[PDB]
Amino acid sequence: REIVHIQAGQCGNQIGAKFWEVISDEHGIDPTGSYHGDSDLQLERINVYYNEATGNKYVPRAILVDLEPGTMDSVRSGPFGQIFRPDNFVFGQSGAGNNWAKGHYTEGAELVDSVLDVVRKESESCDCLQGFQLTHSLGGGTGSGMGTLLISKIREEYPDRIMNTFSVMPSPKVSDTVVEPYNATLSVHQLVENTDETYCIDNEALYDICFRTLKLTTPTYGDLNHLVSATMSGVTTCLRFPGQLNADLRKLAVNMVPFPRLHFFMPGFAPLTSQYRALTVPELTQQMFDSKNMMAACDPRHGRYLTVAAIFRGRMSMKEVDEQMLNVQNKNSSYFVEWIPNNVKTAVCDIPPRGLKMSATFIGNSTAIQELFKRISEQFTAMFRRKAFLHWYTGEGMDEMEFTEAESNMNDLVSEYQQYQD
Amino acid sequence: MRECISIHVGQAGVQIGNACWELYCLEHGIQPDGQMPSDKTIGGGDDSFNTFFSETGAGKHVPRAVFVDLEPTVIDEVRTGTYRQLFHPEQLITGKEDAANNYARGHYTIGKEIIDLVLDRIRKLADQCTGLQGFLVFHSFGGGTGSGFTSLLMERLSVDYGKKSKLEFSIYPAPQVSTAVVEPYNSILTTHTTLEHSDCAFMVDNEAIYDICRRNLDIERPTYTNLNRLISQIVSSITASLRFDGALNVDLTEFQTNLVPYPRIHFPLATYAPVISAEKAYHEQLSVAEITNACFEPANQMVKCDPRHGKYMACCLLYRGDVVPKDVNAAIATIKTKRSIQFVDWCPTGFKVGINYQPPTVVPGGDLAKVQRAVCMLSNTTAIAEAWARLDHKFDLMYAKRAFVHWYVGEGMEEGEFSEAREDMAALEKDYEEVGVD
Amino acid sequence: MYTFVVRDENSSVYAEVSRLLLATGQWKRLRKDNPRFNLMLGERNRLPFGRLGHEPGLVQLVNYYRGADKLCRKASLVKLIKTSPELSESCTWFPESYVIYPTTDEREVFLAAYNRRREGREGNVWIAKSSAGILISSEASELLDFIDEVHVIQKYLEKPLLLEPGHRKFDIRSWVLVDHLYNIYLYREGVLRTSSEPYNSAKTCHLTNHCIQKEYSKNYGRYEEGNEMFFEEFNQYLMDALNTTLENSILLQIKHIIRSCLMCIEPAISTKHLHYQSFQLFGFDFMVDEELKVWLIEVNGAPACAQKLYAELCQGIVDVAISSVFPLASIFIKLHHHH
Amino acid sequence: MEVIELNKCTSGQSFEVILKPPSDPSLEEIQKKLEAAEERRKYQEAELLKHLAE
Ligand SMILES: Nc1nc2c(ncn2[C@@H]2O[C@H](COP(=O)(O)OP(=O)(O)OP(=O)(O)O)[C@@H](O)[C@H]2O)c(=O)[nH]1
Ligand SMILES: Nc1ncnc2c1ncn2[C@@H]1O[C@H](COP(=O)(O)OP(=O)(O)CP(=O)(O)O)[C@@H](O)[C@H]1O
Ligand SMILES: Nc1nc2c(ncn2[C@@H]2O[C@H](COP(=O)(O)OP(=O)(O)O)[C@@H](O)[C@H]2O)c(=O)[nH]1
Ligand SMILES: [Ca+2]
Ligand SMILES: [Ca+2]
Ligand SMILES: [Mg+2]
Ligand SMILES: [Mg+2]
Ligand SMILES: [Mg+2]
Repeated sequence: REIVHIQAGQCGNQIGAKFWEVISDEHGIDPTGSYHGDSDLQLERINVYYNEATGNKYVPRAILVDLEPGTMDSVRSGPFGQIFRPDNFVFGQSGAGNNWAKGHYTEGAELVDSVLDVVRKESESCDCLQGFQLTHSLGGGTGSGMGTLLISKIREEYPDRIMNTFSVMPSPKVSDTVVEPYNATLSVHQLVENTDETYCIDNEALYDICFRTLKLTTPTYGDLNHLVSATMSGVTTCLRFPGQLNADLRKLAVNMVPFPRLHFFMPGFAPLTSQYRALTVPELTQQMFDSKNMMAACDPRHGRYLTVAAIFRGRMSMKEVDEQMLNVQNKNSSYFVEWIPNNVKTAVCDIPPRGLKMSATFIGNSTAIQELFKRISEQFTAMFRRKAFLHWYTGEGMDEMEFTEAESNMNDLVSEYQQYQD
Repeated sequence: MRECISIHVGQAGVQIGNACWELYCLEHGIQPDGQMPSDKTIGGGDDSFNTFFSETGAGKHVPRAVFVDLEPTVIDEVRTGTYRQLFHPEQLITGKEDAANNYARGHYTIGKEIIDLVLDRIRKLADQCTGLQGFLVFHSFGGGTGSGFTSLLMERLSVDYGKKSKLEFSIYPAPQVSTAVVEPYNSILTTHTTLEHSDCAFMVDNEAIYDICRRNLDIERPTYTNLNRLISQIVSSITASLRFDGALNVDLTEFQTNLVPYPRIHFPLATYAPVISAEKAYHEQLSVAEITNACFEPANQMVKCDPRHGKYMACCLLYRGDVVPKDVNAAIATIKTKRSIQFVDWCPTGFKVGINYQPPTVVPGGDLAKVQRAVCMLSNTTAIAEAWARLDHKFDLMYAKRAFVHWYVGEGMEEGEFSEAREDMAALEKDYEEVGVD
Repeated sequence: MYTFVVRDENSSVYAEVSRLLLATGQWKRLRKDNPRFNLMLGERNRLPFGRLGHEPGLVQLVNYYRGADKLCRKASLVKLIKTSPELSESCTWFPESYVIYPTTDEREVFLAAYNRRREGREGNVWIAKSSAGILISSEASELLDFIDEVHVIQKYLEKPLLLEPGHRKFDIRSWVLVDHLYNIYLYREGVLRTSSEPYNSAKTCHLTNHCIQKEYSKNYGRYEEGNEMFFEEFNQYLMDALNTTLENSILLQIKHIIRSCLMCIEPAISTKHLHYQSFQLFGFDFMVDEELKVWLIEVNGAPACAQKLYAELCQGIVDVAISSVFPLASIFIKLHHHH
Repeated sequence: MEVIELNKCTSGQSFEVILKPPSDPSLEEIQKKLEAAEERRKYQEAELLKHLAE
């Protein structure tokens, strides 16, 4: 069951590149695409993310999209840049100027058909296509605007496939332009309709973790992307290695999404150290559920968990893992909705991530995620009430009505979460 | 001699069936390549074991079994396993995309694409039968294929084999090893559409098997292999009468006659003893009275429940090993004066006993130790309705909010089928309470 | 940190137990419908025993014994005493009772013994009652003609022990706690629910119920506060009046009756090998005749304690019944027996 | 305590001990429901493609 990966825009490609660098190491694939591993568990499910070519080369099933050549030239010149299929580099020249309208309606529309031809070529040779996973940010123009355009057209051609995304949420703490709330609000509505699973990665949380926890006074995007790499590897562990729980995108969605629109997840990772000490299973569990280890910048105690997916990696006592997971739920049962029995599923993988004897990845569908949408909505309204900066968008054909609707759409999403929190 | 065809559906059904047929071969002396030296009639025969095995001109004994799964990974292991030579490819049916723990996906969407293929492969085995008795269907409640495709297969089997009996071996969902949050949905959906099509169903609660493995075998974190080896022992004790010479439960019809006075109430409680860990260097062999008394301890039942707070409608004792009728009656008399065993007023307070002298067979290197005598009790007690109550309660909690219901409607299933199936379970619980309580 | 739920708001005994558990700082109460609990203070009617003991990693305890109603129902108790060989048809401490359904049923058997009392000169006053209004008549026709308008007709103790001064009736209430191990603990403190009206053998002075005394009795609370006499005072009276002790004259028979009843049903209700554990507080009610003989009147499955004893008893429930299963960081008399 | 119907053979024996005496839809209908479910699927997908077309 193959997965087709897509990374669009600056953020999507810089994070997408680190993702392939991380999992390529975990599966024993070198920069040239040759396998040099010592465990058959590395190759048992290598097909989910890699294509097998001539000479026993493993080529990532990845499509690199952007309206500017800048970031993609960086990837092609990066460490694992040579591993990507050259034909899968689809890029324009104008750029999107951090403008959702440019990526979704003008500049992006001109290039989207080229991307769909590569997606179709990758899908045609798939024995059993699970679906797609997209990495992108919501505050820019290409990943946000054209990314959601791709999602809509991909759904039209592949309506019976799962759509998964890693979506980086903008934050004034780590901001490039003032229009990011506009772009994020327009994109969130697209994700509410056209994705089955979206990992909400908040640049605010990534910054706080680098600053407060990792002790990085001046965090860079590279430092933020290191957290996303480790998180993306953890959330996809059940897809890349043999297992029983959440082993594919659909079964994951069936376990995690009780209502179609409430499919935005809080990812968490443990440990997060600044390092040679062994971490006990009780410690992994406490940190994994600690708000300080999650990437959405939302307090789980301000809401309730609809569903939870836990993944432990490394050689450890699976009996002790079961005990610790049961202790978390039984000691804090008030934070798990009681009308979804046994809503916490736990998976264990023998192969740990690089540089760690054992780790833990947290995937939570909590109603506290509304705090993230409320935040974006407040910032959006602060400018929209004065129609500030709208000319950048009306100049591309958009009408104010479309902004009013996106605003109302997200306030509905917030109300829907608040409904199930009581 | 009348043949029986086994049908394994989904991961649970396939892997459990894989364990049972392995155990069958060890019991009948059939080697992995299908050869059976003790069988002197080459290429044919109407022996008791021929109810489960056909014979080729080359002397191969082939199980009268069919394996069905919507994804190929689990049945592929059978294609390349120790007993790959037993089966031929026509018996192993695999799709490419599974039901994703979605009953509606296994019943309507994907099931409709393969239902005619499975029935055709079943027809090929039925055509080799001179007097087909019926079918034994293995599957889980929680899986999308085990629950969804089984109910479609059970419907069609009633259409194509209206006069044949059908027995179920159903795996009841347990969170300690469950893989989906919606398993309560699938459990009730499949029970609703399958109830009228099953003559006798043996439920096995993974919770009970799990604790029995941890408690009596000293397995810290039991795996499916641990669970299935123990399950195949119970399944073997239940089918032994069909595969060996005897007079009790000699055909599928007799299971319904002896255990099911009421058609809807066709879920007998299975209790097995003793379960001894093979890691213990020596263990005091248990007597007839000791193992018969263990048939009334909830800790040994396939489903945790309290038979003391219910009433019995039937009761069969299946002994394997060094057992003589005199010892059984002595044990029964003692237990009757020390146990709470209430029968329904319209049923005799008695026990149908069957004894097979061959003691239980254990897989070499497995976890179960060899014992001189074992027993499996099949008691139709109203107490087993506690499992329905548990299941129906979890169903109510989620369905009140319509949680996950969109996954089923998205496959063409209507929301009304949910309440229709729940109402059927509500009536089922009411039937049990009428028969069991005053 | 242990967890518990409350599913019976009308429980005055466990409302105090709930208050004590919280005060320990190591018990956290949950919503009444939360499954991840260690302890359930369940409801009286239709407690879902079938849903208990199915929570991985949770030792679950409930404050009721499934099947204990066999002992705490008028008709159930009679049937259990007549049919169980342990108690036998011949029972020296239980009044001759019969189960009569309104127009199995024991009408004809009740009249046979009634006829012998009419045949040979003997006291023929009986009392009719049910679990749901009582009639004390010496004519069988009045009793039966009253039930039509399930009941139990038993012999009325015509020669009861009468306290002086007063010449009045009374009954003895004993509180018995049975833990998960089926240890039988008899609370050292009992209460005599007395009648403030003199006994007239020719219904306020015959029924010792607290509600009847507080509403229908004219001399309510004259002799003792709230028509409740505790053992210390009663024991002194027995010494001053009858030259005996409460232990010798009454307490021996009470402990005997308590053991016999609870040991009888033990095989049916024990949770020794069960996936969940049970304990329960019982309220036994006794009648003492002028011969200093004790008679069992009924057993209560959801009893209320006396005002002065709520603190001591509820604390004892936590000690031996709750903390024994869930340890934190004697006022009972253990009635030993063969398990 | 009555034992009845004792049957013996080389591999074992059976009997009954008594302690006390007492005191379908056609293939047509199935095809309709299966094809009916597929219809609701197609109608839902058609509405999605109509929504995406707008
Ligand atoms: N006892 C036992 N239970 C199993 C086994 N395999 C799966 N299960 C149980 O079956 C339930 C899930 O159903 P599956 O059989 O795995 O799913 P399926 O029938 O293949 O259907 P799909 O959803 O299409 O995969 C879970 O509750 C598991 O605990 C097994 O080998 N032994
Ligand atoms: N057989 C008998 N002989 C003498 N007196 C009797 C009797 N049966 C009942 N009584 C008296 O009548 C009253 C009946 O009490 P009973 O227990 O039957 O009713 P009840 O259940 O409403 C009160 P409780 O539940 O607190 O015991 C008692 O107070 C007792 O004094
Ligand atoms: N975590 C992370 N966030 C980024 C990175 N680059 C840009 N962003 C965020 O993404 C938003 C800008 O979108 P960008 O991807 O640059 O626009 P695009 O190239 O037109 O799609 C801002 O909110 C940035 O904070 C990166 O490398 N890592
Ligand atoms: Ca242009
Ligand atoms: Ca032969
Ligand atoms: Mg940028
Ligand atoms: Mg499966
Ligand atoms: Mg009462």
